[PDB]
Amino acid sequence: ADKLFINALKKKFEESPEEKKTTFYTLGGWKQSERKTEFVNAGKEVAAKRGIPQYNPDIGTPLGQRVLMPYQVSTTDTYVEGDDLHFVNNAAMQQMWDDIRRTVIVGLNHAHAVIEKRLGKEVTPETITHYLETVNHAMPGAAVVQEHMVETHPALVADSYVKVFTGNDEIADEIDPAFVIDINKQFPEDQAETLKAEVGDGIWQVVRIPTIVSRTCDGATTSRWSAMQIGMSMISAYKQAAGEAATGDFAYAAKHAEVIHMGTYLPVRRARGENEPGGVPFGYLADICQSSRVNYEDPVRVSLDVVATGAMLYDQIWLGSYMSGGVGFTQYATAAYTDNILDDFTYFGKEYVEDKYGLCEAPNNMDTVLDVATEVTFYGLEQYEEYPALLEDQFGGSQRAAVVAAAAGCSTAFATGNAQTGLSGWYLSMYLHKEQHSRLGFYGYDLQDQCGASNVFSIRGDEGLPLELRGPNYPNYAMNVGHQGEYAGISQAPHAARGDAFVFNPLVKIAFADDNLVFDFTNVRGEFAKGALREFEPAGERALITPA
Amino acid sequence: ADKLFINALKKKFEESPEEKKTTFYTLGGWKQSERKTEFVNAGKEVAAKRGIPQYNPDIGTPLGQRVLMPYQVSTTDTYVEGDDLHFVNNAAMQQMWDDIRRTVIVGLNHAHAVIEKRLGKEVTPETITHYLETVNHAMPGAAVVQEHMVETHPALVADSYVKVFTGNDEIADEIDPAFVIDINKQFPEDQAETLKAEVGDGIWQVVRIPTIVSRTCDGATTSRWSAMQIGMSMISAYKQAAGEAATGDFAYAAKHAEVIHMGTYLPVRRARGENEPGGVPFGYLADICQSSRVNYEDPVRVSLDVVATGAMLYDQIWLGSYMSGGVGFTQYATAAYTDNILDDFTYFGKEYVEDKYGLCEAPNNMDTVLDVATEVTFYGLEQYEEYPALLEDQFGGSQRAAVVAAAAGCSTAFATGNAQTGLSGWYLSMYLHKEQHSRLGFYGYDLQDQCGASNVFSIRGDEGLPLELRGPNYPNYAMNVGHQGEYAGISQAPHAARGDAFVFNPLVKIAFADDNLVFDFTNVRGEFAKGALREFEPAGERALITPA
Amino acid sequence: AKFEDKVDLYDDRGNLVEEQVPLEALSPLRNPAIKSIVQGIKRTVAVNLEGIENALKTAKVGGPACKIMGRELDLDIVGNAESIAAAAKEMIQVTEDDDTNVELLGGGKRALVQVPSARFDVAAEYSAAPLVTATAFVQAIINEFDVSMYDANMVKAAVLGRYPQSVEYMGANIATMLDIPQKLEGPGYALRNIMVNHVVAATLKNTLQAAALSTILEQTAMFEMGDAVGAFERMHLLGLAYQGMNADNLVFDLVKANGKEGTVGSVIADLVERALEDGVIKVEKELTDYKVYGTDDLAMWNAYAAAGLMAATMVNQGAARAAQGVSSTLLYYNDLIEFETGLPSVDFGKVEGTAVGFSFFSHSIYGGGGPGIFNGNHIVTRHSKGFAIPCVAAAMALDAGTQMFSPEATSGLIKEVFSQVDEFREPLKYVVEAAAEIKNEI
Amino acid sequence: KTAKVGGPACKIMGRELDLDIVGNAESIAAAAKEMIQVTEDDDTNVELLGGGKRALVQVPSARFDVAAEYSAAPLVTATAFVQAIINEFDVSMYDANMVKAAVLGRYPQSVEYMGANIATMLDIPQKLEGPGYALRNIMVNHVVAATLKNTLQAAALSTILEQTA
Amino acid sequence: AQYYPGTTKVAQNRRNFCNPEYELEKLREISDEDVVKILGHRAPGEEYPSVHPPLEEMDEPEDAIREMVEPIDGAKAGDRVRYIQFTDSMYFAPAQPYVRSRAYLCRYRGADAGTLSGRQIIETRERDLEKISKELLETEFFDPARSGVRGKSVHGHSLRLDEDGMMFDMLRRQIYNKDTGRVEMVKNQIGDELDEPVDLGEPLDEETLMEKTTIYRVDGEAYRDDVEAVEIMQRIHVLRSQGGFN
Ligand code: F43
Ligand SMILES: C[C@@H](OP(=O)(O)O)[C@H](NC(=O)/C=C/CCCCSSCCS(=O)(=O)O)C(=O)O
Ligand SMILES: [Mg+2]
Ligand SMILES: [Mg+2]
Ligand SMILES: [Mg+2]
Ligand SMILES: [Mg+2]
Ligand SMILES: [Mg+2]
Ligand SMILES: [Mg+2]
Ligand SMILES: [Zn+2]
Repeated sequence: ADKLFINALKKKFEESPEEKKTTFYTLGGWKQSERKTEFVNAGKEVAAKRGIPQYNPDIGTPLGQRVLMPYQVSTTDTYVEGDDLHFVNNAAMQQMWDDIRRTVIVGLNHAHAVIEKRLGKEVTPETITHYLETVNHAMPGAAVVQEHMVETHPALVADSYVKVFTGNDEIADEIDPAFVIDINKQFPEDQAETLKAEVGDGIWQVVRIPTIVSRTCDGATTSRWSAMQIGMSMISAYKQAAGEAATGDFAYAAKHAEVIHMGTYLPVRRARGENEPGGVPFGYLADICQSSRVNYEDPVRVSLDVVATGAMLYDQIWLGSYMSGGVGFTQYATAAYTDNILDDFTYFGKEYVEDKYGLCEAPNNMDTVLDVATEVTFYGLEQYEEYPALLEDQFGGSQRAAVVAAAAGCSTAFATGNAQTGLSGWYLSMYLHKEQHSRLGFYGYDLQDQCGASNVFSIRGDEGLPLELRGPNYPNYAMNVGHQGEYAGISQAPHAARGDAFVFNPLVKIAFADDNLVFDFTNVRGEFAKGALREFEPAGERALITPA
Repeated sequence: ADKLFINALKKKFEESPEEKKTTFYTLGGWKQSERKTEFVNAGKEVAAKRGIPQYNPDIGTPLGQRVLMPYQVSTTDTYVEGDDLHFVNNAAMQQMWDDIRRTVIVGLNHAHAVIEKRLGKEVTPETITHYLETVNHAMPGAAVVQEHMVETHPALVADSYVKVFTGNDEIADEIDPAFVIDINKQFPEDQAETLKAEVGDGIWQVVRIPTIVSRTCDGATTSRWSAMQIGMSMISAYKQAAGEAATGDFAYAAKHAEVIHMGTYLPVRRARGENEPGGVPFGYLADICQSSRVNYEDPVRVSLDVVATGAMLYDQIWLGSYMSGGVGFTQYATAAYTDNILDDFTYFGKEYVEDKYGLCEAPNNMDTVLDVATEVTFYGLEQYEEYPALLEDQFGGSQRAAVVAAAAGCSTAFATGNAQTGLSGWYLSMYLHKEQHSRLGFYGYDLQDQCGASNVFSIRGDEGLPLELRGPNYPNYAMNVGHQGEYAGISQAPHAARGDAFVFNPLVKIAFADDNLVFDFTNVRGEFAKGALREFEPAGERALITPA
Repeated sequence: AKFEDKVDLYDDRGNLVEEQVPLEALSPLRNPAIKSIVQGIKRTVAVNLEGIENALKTAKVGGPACKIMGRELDLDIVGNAESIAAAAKEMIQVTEDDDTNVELLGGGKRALVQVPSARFDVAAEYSAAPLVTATAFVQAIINEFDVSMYDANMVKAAVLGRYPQSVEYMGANIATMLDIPQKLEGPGYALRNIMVNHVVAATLKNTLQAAALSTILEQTAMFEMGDAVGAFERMHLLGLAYQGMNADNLVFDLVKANGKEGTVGSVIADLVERALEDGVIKVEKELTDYKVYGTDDLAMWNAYAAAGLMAATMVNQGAARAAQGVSSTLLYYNDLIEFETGLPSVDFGKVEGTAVGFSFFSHSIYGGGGPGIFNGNHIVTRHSKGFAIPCVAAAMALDAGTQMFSPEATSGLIKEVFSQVDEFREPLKYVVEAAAEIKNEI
Repeated sequence: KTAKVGGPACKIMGRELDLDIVGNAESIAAAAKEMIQVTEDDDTNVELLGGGKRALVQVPSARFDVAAEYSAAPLVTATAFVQAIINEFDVSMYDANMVKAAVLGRYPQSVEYMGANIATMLDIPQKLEGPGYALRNIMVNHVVAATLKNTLQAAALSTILEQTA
Repeated sequence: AQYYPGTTKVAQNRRNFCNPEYELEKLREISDEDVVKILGHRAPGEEYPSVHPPLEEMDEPEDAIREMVEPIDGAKAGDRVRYIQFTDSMYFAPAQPYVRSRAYLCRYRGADAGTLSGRQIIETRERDLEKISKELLETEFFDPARSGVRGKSVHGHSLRLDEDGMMFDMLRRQIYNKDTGRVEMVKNQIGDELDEPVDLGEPLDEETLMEKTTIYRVDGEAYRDDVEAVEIMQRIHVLRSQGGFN
């Protein structure tokens, strides 16, 4: 059958994708593009309004001496200019990040113990449900105890709420389903039994603070905001004195002893608090993406939905804004989630491994890394050499390095069932690719790549870690595009081939199994398309409090 | 003439302001309030649409057993319920913080040295204008060198731009005036001469990145995004190779050697990067406020516009959200910018000082601290005792302590011309107030207050600092409401009485003298009223990219 | 001697040990036992061999609720502890007869490790203790079981956690009384970032020894921070002696006189009587039925008032056998004494201020917690320069079981290992002995 | 003399203090040495350079064997010079905080000693990328300056500090 | 001990509340059962819940300080730590927030007292808390119109009185009976309805409020005219200032 990228290449160019020559310089530059033309017109309107020049197509070099391409968002039939995938222009991408940044998971297990032991009071499904009606009033920023409080406008904060989950079916089934992430409904039966066994009789809150607050403030706000309003709702629903010594144990539990941040804080050169992208480990990113609980019969679809989640967050928002800015890094990321290119390569590798070894049944060793990562690296590279339109599509070496090595590293982990030999296959792919084409990525692309083989299995202080625990703050990974989202995909790959319900943290997996999110985490690439088409509705906007 | 708060007390309550008795419990609770009624209805609508209970006026205790008051925004004739002054419900308050967070000051001094001495090219006003045209295309997120770049939509990022200033009038006048903050146009003559003397022949950029990016990301994004696009524009405008060794000197200059952040980064317990509220020192906050260049005839107006800037940012957004959250701290801050109360107290103290000493005439010593701060403390406290409506208005002791001590500390510094003795008068105020009424503030209000007298003039490592250099990260100040914005007013007070153009950084002062900002920093209290009325138009919205 | 003051030193039963010791013999800069304690605290690590084994067997590594399915490794670490510990020790030591100690506890479920002092004399700071210990145990476990290159990274995760993705050793199965250098609120703060529950657990809840260890650590940090240099030095040394070292048996005798029926106010009255009897304070002025006291020695008044503050904590929270009211004692002992006398309270108001915020952040929704989770580096309790946290240590030593976040809950690993060390457990005894030894060298 | 304290371009008008510190460098240095030392004749060194414009200060080793880390060097130095400057001129209680600012900068509002007029080859412990990294946070130009650009000696000093870390 | 400077009635009342030798005037009689009901921590005839076992059952190591300090009775028993909280009107209630915490730590053993503008709390072991609470409720610490027992929703210290002379209470826990001239407690301190109300007696008339108040006000005795008490506050400020410097 056609390679999976052929439909997209036929849409991009007039030539068939195998054709070797074209013509350039006749398209009228920016005037070929609907989107560029909208930008030129907007630039002139902005500059007049504010009295300062702004976007001008005659500054610098003239874009569009070649075709300015559409991109197919992979797994969709949506084709858009790449500007519609820039995070600034795509409200689904912004919301995906806000939904992560404004979430925290907070236990009720120490809290319920403080109530039974220090206060000497009972906890039951009934007193939990009362507590959850109270905290769902308080959490968006409304009052429960003092007189003369002034509050947030409910409609500005309609995306903030608190749910719970537990492995104890009999407590879960008895609370108002309005408040419960129901593991049995949300997960197929095998995955539900694994998750309920991990959670056991623990009861956990998933707290989402308002998107308008997260945007005004930062990620480190989230666990504090959550704890203030859990603390108020504990006082109101359990009849404490409104501020006694025991109140401090609820605060320490909700802020530190039974909190799970999405991201941990960063070192001073890149200083940031909790719940910022650099603190999110790759294992968590894979668990936030919900493809695993929908697409589990297709480990390649689960893995590549994780790569799309991570490439957009880590490369476009984190590296391309928090850590840089400007035009930024849209197409370093879109290479991993458009034109079905990574999908073609990775489905090739999956078939290779399923035929040769069977999924997860290759030895977990360097012989398997050498076999699978080299075979899938040469397949992907051969496609750029057989299809000159594919090479002109993924025109930057770094894009090609990330895509070919993601397919090689994922397929290696589909063979071994272990992410660490997957990571070794990613690095081997880079070294083979560099020698095949006498280039790899941008000037600084392979800092991690050359440290890479040696640090995969090291045990030393700031070198050794399973891939699932690494993240954007692992030292070698802290700077460069075209790696972090792909590493999240590799972390997912052996778990998806094994049928595991989660990669690194079961609580995180359950916490995003929730259709009350604004972004739909079960279909990340579908959401990116919806945002690109201007059809996604984000939270956080101020229209209600601004003039008509 | 009447005390300046009388009109407001006559608006709030049916009784005359001196009347000791009233009747409660007859107002229908929340039904007395237009805003609570809007909230009840919106909570019903939110909960029905999403399937989770939200705002409910019957959870916890029933607001409005007493009058839910309007508040006059001081210096205005706008009266609003306090919920309209919560930062979540007030787009002017959110934009004030976005305009600070998204600003950096970046010299061109080292950069022009690199171009002359390393690249061997000339800099003149003309080459500076070409560079400014180029950076005003690139800074909002648009390309100047590469082919096939995808860019931000210019209308989503219309608030981002770069201007410059210099103390050389003839050089300022040669650069295109679209790009120039004209010191002589924005500042009265004497202040303009002071500011141009400080800047000299130095040339500085004021860079503002897009509010939509600041909101998506964080304050530590600002100097990075600025430097990326300065770097691209130096490449394009001075014909560099696009990435050569000298490119890294422009990066180190723009990111480190000649950058001025609005805020410095914070320690790990409260981890945050640069350009977050806790890093903004009090002298910079007084400089950001632009009342000094407009209201210079009236040092009380200048000082209390700085107290409003700081009480909102430091107590409502910083302490009440970044550092806690929930319903938060609206009225802890509104006590310092409503009902003309702090104005009444501080005009009294200014007049007392005028008469006894003359502004700036008093000896800079403890005798002056004891005279002025005691006299003004007793004045303020007598007002609450003479007017039962005033005490029921500023019903929390912390609100009263902050307002009386701000008037006492500002008045002391109007006498001495020195903010340190002003600060000692703030602490003495708290000690007198505590013994007068046998109460001060909330449980934790006077941690800094009891450390306070001893640390005013200490010289030890983490104790000794001139008030202008202190901020929300000075150790004793790092936790509690009702101090930080008032300290920014005390830091402004002696400089407004002296007629100094700035309090701590002349670059920061100039950098906000710009009507291209979205918030009008010359009239902070006026803008808070406009936002409360839902009449302020913020930047950053996603309407253009979301469904109609 | 730079100062002429002498003090009498006692044991924790109130018996005299040594009379007329020069004040500087208690200085952290001179006392060799405080040097040993501080170098001990920098170099000692608790290793939880059982916890490493269990984390490997379940693949639960990297922090709370984290687990990597398919990565499980079942290794008989505790049953081979002796061999693992010996192989770790040969990598940890510098030479064979140096001061490295590696000692199994709990049937090999735990190890006390003291990394050799010499590694610290050529280090900038103190992180060599956990980092040298961690790698030596990761390498000794890999070598004991010949763990493969493919699986060894799980041993590293079980020992040291999610570092370096996380800044801290998140999920580690080792523990130290110090915390990482990046968490200091300022430079010079490391000896202050030691949980109060860790000091109470190391001293086995002996009230005087907990207060001594806490004071030694706090006032030694005051030297490192520069606060005790120049004008302030004597004030800090006298605080150390009288509040933490029971100099002249002042704390002890106040507690004895007020323990059966006393309150904070009765302790105050006794301390003001004692300060007058000793000439530390004198009536300066008579107002109407009210004596205004003055002093010609503010450092000594501050020290006497500090001893009274400690005694008041012991009386007040000792009578409740509940630590929470220490925040109230630290506030109202100092508020009452300034209106009782006309003189400044302990640390010139900074204990009272620390106590106002400590009270709020131990009885409110916003942060903090119970007394035992504070420390001198905590934002709420950093403000007094050594005169508040030792009282919190005494109070948690006297708590009979009212805390959820008790030393049993937060500091069990620390208690098993660090209470083994005689100078950490009974510092009052070793510092006073060393002071008596060097008494003629000052 | 200019009230330029607290970091780049910062100034507090009205706070200027005109003190002849360089002309009295010997008395100030000796008074700071007496606070900095532990005992007379220990390994404390305070040496004037550049006719009193600079001082080389080596804080006694003994203060580090009773410290967790290395910040006692700048903190003990800074406070002994702040107190010696105040005592030399009898700076008043009201003005002395400007001496503090001119020495140590905007600390503690800033985490670093931002605008300080003292310098070390080490940087603050908070800036370490990982535990154990302090001997790595020494600028290459500082190594090359201290070794007077002798190629082998700069390579040696850098390797000693790297491999010791 | 001298407690407090000053030559006003307010000063002398501050010293009398602090002085354990001063006999607090008893104004009203309340039964033990009714103190327990107003506290709201346990029901009549419910045994004291424990947070830990009795001290005697613990077998503790030798500690000289523990040996010297006698535990209060509820500490020996292992009782929960519970609280009582009061709000005092700035319209001349007899006790006020710092007066309470200062007095409690001179009068009562084993006490965690907290002061705020709108509420003041003591937490201690439950059986001892019931003994101290009887004294806080039956004596001139308390006026049933100008002071309120309130564990939450404390607003009213700074509010105008209603037409009966009662302080505002969002939850109306104390109701003035026009037919008796007496106040009844109708709810416990957290706001739950009592089965039967508790007699709290008659509010103090204005003369006796003025005699017994510890707040300074322009319309009572002004603090600025108690020049000796201001002098000691100012002294404190100046001495802490100079001590912090050198
Ligand atoms: C539960 C606490 C203890 C705690 O840690 N925080 C609370 C409650 C918290 C909640 C109350 C929201 C709610 O009702 O659900 C919030 C808004 C913080 C948040 N979580 O959003 C808050 N306080 Ni409080 N808190 C305030 C105040 C106060 C004053 C109120 C005295 C009075 O007589 O009314 C007193 C402290 C004092 O006595 O000085 C106070 C206490 C308390 N404060 C007592 C509850 C008091 C009561 O039972 O009624 N606050 C104030 O004094 C004014 C500003 C006000 C803050 C809201 C705003 O700034 O708009 C609010 C700030
Ligand atoms: C103290 C510390 O919290 P931690 O102990 O959990 O680290 C720190 N939190 C804070 O400093 C909290 C400051 C903001 C909230 C308190 C401001 S005082 S205004 C409320 C008074 S009252 O209305 O409740 O009486 C943090 O880093 O989160
Ligand atoms: Mg949906
Ligand atoms: Mg949808
Ligand atoms: Mg007069
Ligand atoms: Mg305008
Ligand atoms: Mg007499
Ligand atoms: Mg009776
Ligand atoms: Zn943001």
